[PDB]
Amino acid sequence: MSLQMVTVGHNIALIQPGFSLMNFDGQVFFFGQKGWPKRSCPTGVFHFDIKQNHLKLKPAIFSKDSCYLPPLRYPATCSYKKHQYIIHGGKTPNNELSDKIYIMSVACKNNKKVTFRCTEKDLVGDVPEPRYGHSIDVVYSRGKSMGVLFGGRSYMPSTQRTTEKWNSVADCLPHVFLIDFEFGCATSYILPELQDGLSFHVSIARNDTVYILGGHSLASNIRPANLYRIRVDLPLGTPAVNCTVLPGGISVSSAILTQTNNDEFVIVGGYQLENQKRMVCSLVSLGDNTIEISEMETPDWTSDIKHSKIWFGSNMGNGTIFLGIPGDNKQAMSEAFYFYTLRC
Amino acid sequence: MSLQMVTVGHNIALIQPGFSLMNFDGQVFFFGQKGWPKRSCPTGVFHFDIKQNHLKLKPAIFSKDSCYLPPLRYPATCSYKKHQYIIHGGKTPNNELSDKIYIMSVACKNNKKVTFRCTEKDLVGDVPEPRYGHSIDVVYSRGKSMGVLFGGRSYMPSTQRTTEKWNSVADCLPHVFLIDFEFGCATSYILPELQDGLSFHVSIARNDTVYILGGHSLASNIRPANLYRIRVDLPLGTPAVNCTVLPGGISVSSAILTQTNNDEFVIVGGYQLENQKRMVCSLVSLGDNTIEISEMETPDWTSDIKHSKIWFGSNMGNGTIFLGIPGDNKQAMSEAFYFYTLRCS
Amino acid sequence: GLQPAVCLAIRVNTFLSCSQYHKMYRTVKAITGRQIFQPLHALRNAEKVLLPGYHPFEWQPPLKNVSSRTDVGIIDGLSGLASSVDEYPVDTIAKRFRYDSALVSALMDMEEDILEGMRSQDLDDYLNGPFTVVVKESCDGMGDVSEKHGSGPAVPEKAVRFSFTVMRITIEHGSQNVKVFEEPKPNSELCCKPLCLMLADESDHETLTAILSPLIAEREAMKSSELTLEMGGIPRTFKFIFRGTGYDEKLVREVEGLEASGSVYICTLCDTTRLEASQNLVFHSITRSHAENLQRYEVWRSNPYHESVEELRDRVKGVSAKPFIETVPSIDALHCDIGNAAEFYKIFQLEIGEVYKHPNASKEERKRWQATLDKHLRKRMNLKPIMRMNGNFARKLMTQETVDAVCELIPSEERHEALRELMDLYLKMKPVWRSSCPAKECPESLCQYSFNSQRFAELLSTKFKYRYEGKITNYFHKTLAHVPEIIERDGSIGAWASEGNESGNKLFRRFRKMNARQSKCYEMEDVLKHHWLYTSKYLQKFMNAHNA
Amino acid sequence: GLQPAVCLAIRVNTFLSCSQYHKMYRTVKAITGRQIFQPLHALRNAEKVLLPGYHPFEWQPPLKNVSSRTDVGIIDGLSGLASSVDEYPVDTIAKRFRYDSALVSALMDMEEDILEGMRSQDLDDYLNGPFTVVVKESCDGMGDVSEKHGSGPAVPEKAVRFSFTVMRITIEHGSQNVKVFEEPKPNSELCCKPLCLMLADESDHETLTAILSPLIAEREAMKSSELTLEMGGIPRTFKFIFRGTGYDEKLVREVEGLEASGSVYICTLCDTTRLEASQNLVFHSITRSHAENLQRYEVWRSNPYHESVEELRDRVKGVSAKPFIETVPSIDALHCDIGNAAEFYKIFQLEIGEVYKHPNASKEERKRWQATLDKHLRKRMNLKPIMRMNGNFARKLMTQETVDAVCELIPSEERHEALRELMDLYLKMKPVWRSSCPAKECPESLCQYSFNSQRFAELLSTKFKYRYEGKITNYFHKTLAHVPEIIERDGSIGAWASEGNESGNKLFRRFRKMNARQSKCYEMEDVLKHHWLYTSKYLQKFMNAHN
DNA sequence: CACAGTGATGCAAA
DNA sequence: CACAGTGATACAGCC
DNA sequence: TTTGCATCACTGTG
DNA sequence: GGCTGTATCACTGTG
Ligand SMILES: [Ca+2]
Ligand SMILES: [Ca+2]
Ligand SMILES: [Zn+2]
Ligand SMILES: [Zn+2]
Repeated sequence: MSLQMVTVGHNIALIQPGFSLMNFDGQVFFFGQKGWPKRSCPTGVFHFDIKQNHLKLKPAIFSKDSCYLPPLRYPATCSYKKHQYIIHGGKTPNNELSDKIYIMSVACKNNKKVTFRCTEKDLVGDVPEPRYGHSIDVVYSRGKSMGVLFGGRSYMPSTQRTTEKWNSVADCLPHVFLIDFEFGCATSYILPELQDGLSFHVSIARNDTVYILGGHSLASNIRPANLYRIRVDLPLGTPAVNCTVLPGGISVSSAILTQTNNDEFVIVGGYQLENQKRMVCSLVSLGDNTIEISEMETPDWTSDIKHSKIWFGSNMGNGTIFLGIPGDNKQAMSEAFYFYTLRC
Repeated sequence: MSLQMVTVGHNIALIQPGFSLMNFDGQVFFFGQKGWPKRSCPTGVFHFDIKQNHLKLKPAIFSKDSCYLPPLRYPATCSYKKHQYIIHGGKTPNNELSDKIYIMSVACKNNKKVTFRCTEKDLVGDVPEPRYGHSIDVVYSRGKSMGVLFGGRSYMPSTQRTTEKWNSVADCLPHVFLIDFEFGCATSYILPELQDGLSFHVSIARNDTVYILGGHSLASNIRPANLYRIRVDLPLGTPAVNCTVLPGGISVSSAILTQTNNDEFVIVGGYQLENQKRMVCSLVSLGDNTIEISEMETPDWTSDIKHSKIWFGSNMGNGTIFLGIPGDNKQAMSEAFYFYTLRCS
Repeated sequence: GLQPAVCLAIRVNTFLSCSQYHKMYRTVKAITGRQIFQPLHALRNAEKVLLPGYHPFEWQPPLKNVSSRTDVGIIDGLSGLASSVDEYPVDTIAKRFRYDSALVSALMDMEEDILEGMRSQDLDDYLNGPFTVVVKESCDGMGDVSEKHGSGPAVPEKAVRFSFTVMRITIEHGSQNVKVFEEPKPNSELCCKPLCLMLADESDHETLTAILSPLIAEREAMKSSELTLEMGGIPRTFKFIFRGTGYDEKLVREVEGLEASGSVYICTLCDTTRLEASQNLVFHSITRSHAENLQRYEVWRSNPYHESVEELRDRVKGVSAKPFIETVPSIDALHCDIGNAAEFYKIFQLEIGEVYKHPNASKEERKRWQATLDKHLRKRMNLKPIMRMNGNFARKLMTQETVDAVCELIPSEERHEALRELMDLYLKMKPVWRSSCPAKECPESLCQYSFNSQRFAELLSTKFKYRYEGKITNYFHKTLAHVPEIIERDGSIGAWASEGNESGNKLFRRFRKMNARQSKCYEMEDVLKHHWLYTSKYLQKFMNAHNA
Repeated sequence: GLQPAVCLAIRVNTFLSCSQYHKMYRTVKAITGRQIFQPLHALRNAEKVLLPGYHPFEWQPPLKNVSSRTDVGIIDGLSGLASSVDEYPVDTIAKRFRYDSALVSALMDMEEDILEGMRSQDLDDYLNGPFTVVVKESCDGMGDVSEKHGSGPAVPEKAVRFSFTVMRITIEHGSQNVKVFEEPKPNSELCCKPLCLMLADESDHETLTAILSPLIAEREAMKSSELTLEMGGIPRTFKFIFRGTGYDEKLVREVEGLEASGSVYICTLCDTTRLEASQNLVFHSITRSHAENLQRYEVWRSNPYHESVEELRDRVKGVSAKPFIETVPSIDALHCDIGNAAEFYKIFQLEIGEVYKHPNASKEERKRWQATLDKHLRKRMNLKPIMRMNGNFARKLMTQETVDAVCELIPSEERHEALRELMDLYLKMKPVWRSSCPAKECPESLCQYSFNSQRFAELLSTKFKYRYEGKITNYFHKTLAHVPEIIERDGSIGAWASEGNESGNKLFRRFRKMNARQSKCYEMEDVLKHHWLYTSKYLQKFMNAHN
């Protein structure tokens, strides 16, 4: 694991905590800028290009059938297989949550120019409430695909919301939601094995299982070291969902997950306590039924990274993590973060 | 007469009103900067190089025998024929007048690199009091050369100076001083024709006459339109000085005088009243006995020059006047003056 | 003997801090031997009645999502925003009242004025008829607010203030509504009551929305509701009409969902491109509102007609964002004056260089033109050059004497005539969008406004086409197009300007320096309380006790 | 009913303007029916006594070139400077008191203090023996003073202030001098009496000389003379000793004829060069003086020995200008602290990046080191970044907690002990030059100062060699060489510091906008009069009437 | 070791 | 047409 | 019950 | 006759 310093061009101000990175056929794209889209880039989706350890963000245009999405600040993102991306939830710049599913695909690709198609899909049934910090993955079973969505943060319900505590948040219920994208339907399931809500957790999608590890519960203000496995069976009848708690979990909130090789993943960074920052890395290997996590070598963090109070990042899809660190020099200066790239 | 802007380099701030320019064999040099000499140029003299309408000031070094003179702010300077310059009076940066004569010459110049020699000449006899704004010229007669110095402006005497009016000034007496540079002596003469003092006047040096024209008398706060001719005779005995008042003078204070051809001078700049600025130019034609003052064409002044309250300048020795006007804007800015070059054919 | 309320009034009006007042009180007591001034604890006990959260009140029907308690004072402006390390970073110190308590405090301060107006209007002073309080809202963003050392967030060096002013109260007494209170000096800092003080950047949309969402929620809650409050015996009922017109152009653009300042769409009242405005210059109508902005944002997000980016931007005219504050489309008099002054300054610079016959000039010659203009202005009009443009420079620049002084630098004479005509037209039009009652102060000027606007536009298009041909300034467009319509709609432009908030910024700086605790976690609270006390008619009435 | 003097004292010391005081007076009178306070004209009549130009006085022998009148108040600072169009341009506004009149007013305002002091030491109250007073002079140059609109000269955006404070007064009784007054808070703004206010650039020698020449002339007149005044109904005789010490390094270099800013010659007390200072660091003696500088300038101008530029500069030791203000060789106790703090800040930045092991680095890397230091200092010591070092930042930075906080950014442990030793030595040396009476306040620290200085210099030459081999800073040289001798000469360093004038600049800025007419032709005199009133012990005594 | 505030809070004194 | 100062001066009014 | 004074982390002029 | 109140002058600052 190697750490390099990346210099960013003239649109640094467009990168804020909670951004999303997408990978399309080896091309990296950026979504979730700070502030509403400007005239230079109306879409808000940029082409995240790193070359000779320098980062450039050039605008990308949508198609005629597309819908222009707001910049979401903590959405739930998954890859669906042509290769498309599903983004649900999030927080708009006006600080109000979204309950819309957006699907991003590539319409036409030219020489170093890509046009996207963002289609809005409306859910019916027991639709999940608006939330941010949750997780969504895709499960394949018996030749059919479905989506698994877990809990996160949300504002208080409209019947118990007071202005003096307008921005207060509470963990959503630990219900598990199955989403059928082909018909746009959603069904909710209550699992007795899950009792406390979780936010800012990590989800790994095997063929027909979803592993939920890490998290933060606002009810008790703890970061449990619990690992859950959710299995979905999709017969001709109604779907069935089962949950099993497994030993060997880790306590981490807001970790960055990447896929190095087949049946292998790397969890880098996150938080252990409020003032303690998780400086160790974990390696997750999945088998047919059993998985095991372990501690890998700690990358040579620089002096600034160790002593930073906060840090945020995203995955670039090729065994590389793009992670920032505040510079605390926003007074009459243009550089507010000290982004780094980490190779596994 | 053609007027053209000139831009200055990184030592622009060194230029202040009252500076002097000297001409040595076609080279122009600058003396009288603002503030005490810095480490870049200890001497204080510079090479006033103007090329493709751009001004550069490169440092100049004195010689081993030299005296590092203070930056004088309104001295009386004259040429003396090798070719040397005589500087008398002036104000040091500490705002105190000087009573020293400095003779500047060129010691050695190899290739665009001139070294000077400044010698302090002691003055004995009826030594003139410290002053600024006066005039000194050199007269030749019967194979002997002397210098004629006329009155200027000084402070009050030490027995009548009060701290509440410390910086107040008064015009010196209209006495005329003959200075012999070979022996460094001075002799004062009182001429009944000269009754009031004059400061910031113009002196023309003919063979054996000095023409004093223009001026400002502080006693009456007027700018008289009088022309005086001072004729100095140097026989084997005591020198004789006579003064004659002639009609045809002009009223101008702090004018800039230059020489175009043999026996032909041009007067540009100066002030007529406090709020009125002399925008006309005069031509002086010299002769064996008589002189003629005429009005020549008015140069095409720009808008900023016409409306400037004050302006200053000096003579570059080749029918060229280097003048400047203030830029007012001085906060967080490096350009405080705008400089023009005026060519008289 | 002197009462605690009077002592507090003297202290808060004669810019006295508690320490200085303690020194004065101690010395007076020691020398005279009799307690003339009341002590500090007496003053701070007397200051509780004036602050919010003291008087009982009721809302019918009760406000949605707003607590029914009537004992809330200064509360945290973050409104429970999460500060955990996992969530979005928060670097902001904000303190605010509650919008339903500030209003009752203001009304209880104005109780005596309301009763006096009722008596002077020949109405019985016991009516409980529903009053209609008009309140003007202002939001301003100050820069160069130095931060403090110590524990706390890395707060930026900028501040944002949200304030309100009560303008008019009317009571229905039959077939007509009669006035019981009208503010005599609407633009003064004495009547501009602070509501929220935060230390965050005006362009930081996330933080601004997070802090100002609760206030807008309360305001929307109390748009359809009635307030019952006991005012000198009888209980009386109040309604509210909110008119936010104290915002500047940039802030209106940010909060109404419109694009940045530099765009084809210039006006925040109509939907006209810059080229169309330059070609028309006179005839336009107000066709913009908060609801229309919301609908157009929905169209932009949904893209129902399947249009390209350019066609969609034409369809939804500049609304690339979702609005979150409802603002009345109007013109800020102060900033309109400043912008017109800047435009005229540039016109003078161009004219003293003869650009009407020399289309191209070097970059080093325009600086010379500006230097000449600055020198002559200092020489004649006694104006020093300034970096930006402020109101006093505008007032001293838009006089005819300035044009007369400038014309000495213009070689031609037809240019003299053109510039003089332009200045005369502008001075004839200005007192319409600057007076507090044009129908009773400048009626001839108001009536002869369309004619003067047409003449101004014709002169601009004919004798100044070298700068206004395909490009016109936003403030010129607003002034030439929408002023008569805004006057007809409201009653006065200028009584609704940002002057009150701008004047209160000066008080904010003064209080933050020398009337508040210097700690990083108390300064905003102290400044808010002292500012609210300063803007109190009950205390200000004592300082006018000499004449009665 | 209060007295006019008491009302004036309340108004002046509570930072009230005349308009606000009129509002208060009107309201109190209207609401009580009785005139508790006094009107503005009464206060203005009462303020005549406390200003210069009221009390009669005499000088024997009469001062040379100083008028004998005893009724001069605020006078023009230009002193009849020629404003004609032909002369040198004048673009400044100045107002000043006559030095003798100002000192008469200052002495008369502390009449009760002098009498109480002489009663407190078993001396008769009617003694007329020669009182020797010592005065401290400060000149400071402010910046960012906004210019006002209106008719008048295009004045610059800078100001220059001249001030004096009466330090001590002694009377010769028998064979020894007994102190009758010693100022308890010398660095406070409450005793920093102004003398001259001008709107001019500090680095504008022509204007500065033209305006400050009359004051220096008056001081030179006062040096050899004797004042006769009347106190307590008895004639008293006074003599004066002036000491200029509030000057900063730049101003003393500009005004004492020394070369400006950095050069080979670094110290304003001795003739050492930078290389010699970096090689010796502990052993030097004070040699510079005003007369010596005058002689050096005469040598520079005359060039008696016919030397080249370099040899002449070596001979004259950096005196390329003629001095015009006599300043004693001393070290300011505020700018020294600021400079030492800046040097330690740079040391921390270099030590973070391990420059002792890596000789070279890039600009981006140095900026990153500074960013890391700033972030960690904000986290631990609660210090925000600032553009220029100031006193509070210096005081919080020079603590051992700061070194402990920076210790966890330095990887090598061997550097931790070196840095801690350096900070401990610095903190053991600082109170000697910061205290107001080291003999009675830090005797051990004063006694073992040479040992600490030698250890500090050894540490600089051995451990931190990468920055102090061939180059040492002026303030480090002063603090390691001259302080043991300056204290033995004078008595304290902190007492004679620019702190008073710097604090008075804040009052100047406040008054220029809250207690002065907002016109270019009146603001300076208004500020001058109000400042003089604010620094009056007669008025300040009323506020301490409870105790 | 600058010094006079900056205000609310709490406890001792009358 | 911003508005409440910023202070000294001069003149009218009141005890 | 009503006054008076010390305490807390900070300011500004550099 | 002395004391007191008020208007006037060219400017400020927050933009
Ligand atoms: Ca503003
Ligand atoms: Ca200073
Ligand atoms: Zn419009
Ligand atoms: Zn030394």
